[PDB]
Amino acid sequence: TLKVDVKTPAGKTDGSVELPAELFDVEPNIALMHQVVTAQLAAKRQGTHSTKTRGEVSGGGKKPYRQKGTGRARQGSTRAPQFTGGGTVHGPKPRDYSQRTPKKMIAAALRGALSDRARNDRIHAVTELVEGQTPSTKSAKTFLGTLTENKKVLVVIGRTDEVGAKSVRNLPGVHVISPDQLNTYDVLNADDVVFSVEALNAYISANSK
Amino acid sequence: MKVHKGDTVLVISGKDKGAKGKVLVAYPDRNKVLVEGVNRIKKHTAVSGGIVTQEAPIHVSNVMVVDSDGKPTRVGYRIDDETGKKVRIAKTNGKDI
RNA sequence: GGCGUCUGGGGGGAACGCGGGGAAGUGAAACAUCUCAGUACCCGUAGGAAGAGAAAACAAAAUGUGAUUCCGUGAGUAGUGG
RNA sequence: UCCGGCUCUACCUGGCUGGAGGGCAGUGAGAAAAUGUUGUGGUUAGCGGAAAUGGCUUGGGAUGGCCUGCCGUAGACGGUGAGAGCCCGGUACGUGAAAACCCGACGUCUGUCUUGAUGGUGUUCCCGAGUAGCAGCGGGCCCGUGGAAUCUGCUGUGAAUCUGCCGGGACCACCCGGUAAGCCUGAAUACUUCCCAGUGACCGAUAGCGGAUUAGUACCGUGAGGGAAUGGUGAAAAGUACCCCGGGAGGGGAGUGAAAGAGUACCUGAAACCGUGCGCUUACAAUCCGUCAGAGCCCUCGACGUGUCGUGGGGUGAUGGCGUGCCU
Repeated sequence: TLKVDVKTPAGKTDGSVELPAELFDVEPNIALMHQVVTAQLAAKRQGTHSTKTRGEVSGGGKKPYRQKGTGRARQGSTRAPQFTGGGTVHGPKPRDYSQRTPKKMIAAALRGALSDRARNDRIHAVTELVEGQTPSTKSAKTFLGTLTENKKVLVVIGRTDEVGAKSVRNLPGVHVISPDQLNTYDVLNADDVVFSVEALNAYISANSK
Repeated sequence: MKVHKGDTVLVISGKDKGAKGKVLVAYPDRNKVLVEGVNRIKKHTAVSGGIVTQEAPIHVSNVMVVDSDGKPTRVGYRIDDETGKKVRIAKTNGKDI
């Protein structure tokens, strides 16, 4: 159990959270994380790429000249693969790259990725990013700089939290993600994880039950 | 294009940076203006011949309209609800340009 | 049948629908049954979708389901086949 | 609810229909044609939109490097003389409809129930006809006629109306399900000629559409039809004024340009192919055109004198030895 010190924009510590040993203390498995993060990237890649084969090129339906007597090579169309302008013989076709990864494999990847952050003291929890009902990224930038000095950070913010989300959007390295949509690739890509107190409890309660 | 014919502009970037001039023509299609006394070319004119010196157009992104005070200024707009007009306003001092 | 008068049709369109007609190269290491295939093509027709639809249905002794259509399974199984 | 006239006629009893309160629905499959009012509801034009002329250095040019500020609900993407959140178009975020069209909503309007419903008893009539069923020849169902059910086409034959009829894979009996030969029905579903906004571990001029350029154009064919090739000067045209040779083309001075090894035959400019200059070699010689030795000449790098060696490098090679292309 890791005790995460909760902070506030005013700089006053509020309380503490207890990260479960199940979720935040798994031994990282590099071979398992690599398979998972490759699976998400493959699902990101859209297979919109195609070329017209010898059959789908416009024309070339007639034997251009006789079989015998001409003195040139035997040719069966004006669009065969060897021609200029002919079809593409083994070309790319539009295909989907998403692959089916078992639920237990995917979940265990996230636990390993999160457990790694907890060990090195990168997981932070914050009650709220800014003063309510008024977005202001100058305040959010000052807060985030106080917490972590690293270039990249990931902010887990509840879906209904809009002043926080719309405040830290514009920042260069900051990525914001809903606690339900937490995934391996995003977690590993971050130097830190800046949870929201309502989000951190929601994530913990979702799995621990 | 926020810069009209007859305005006084300040050159921002180019070999003539810092020079002041008055706009002669505008080419809103290609976002270029011709400004008095900047970007002088040496043209070989054959008629009788001459080597003349005119002004080639400046891309409007490279000029800034001088404020009535005398400072370069981005132009903003105020909506006059009386006549529905849209008057160009200097950003620096808020006065009409 | 002839008049006079009112309203309609006629032609076009890339794909999708529905109802008809319907091959051969090909596989069978030949070939006629069979496959290719009710595919290609042709015909008549609409619509923004069409077709189907309110049990003369499944079911198997369970006091079960309860119009049609469309996905996933059942299943490349029960079967069928010079 | 009330009233009236009919139930041959008038009179007291049971029904039919019209006209006035009350509900109930409506552009629908359940009937149809309209008519107004409204809705910051939508579509078809747009408008606003924060922050550096910052200093120093390289430069033709700063958007490059270093150092300071500033905005950020805006650090999406393009452009501007080279990598721009603060120069421009914009983005985040807001605002905008006279008129037309589309969605709703409230009413005029339309139709229907109230002359009507609720629950009980024992019999006759009705419940879709040349249909169902059967037979002959076919189609199609996992099922190629097989023991061949259900569905269906053509030719004959041709029934019942509820203890009726049809299905429960020939058929028969029992049980079970259903009530054919009448008709409408939205949602779940397929598509993209076209229009709007986007995306790409897609192509980048022999690729991608056949078509970045006269494109189904040129051209071929009587006709159906077949069907190409051609993108890049520069930041700006500032596209070379003027003089000289020349009929011109073309060129040489001089100029623009950062560059003319950017001059409208224009970015970069390879190979085949074609020359010009220089060094070595070759006109007594049998040569898959090389290879291993190798005299001479020429160039180069060192140390030592005039030129002479060296853990040297290059180019040519007189002469000797060996030697029968590559792929199928």
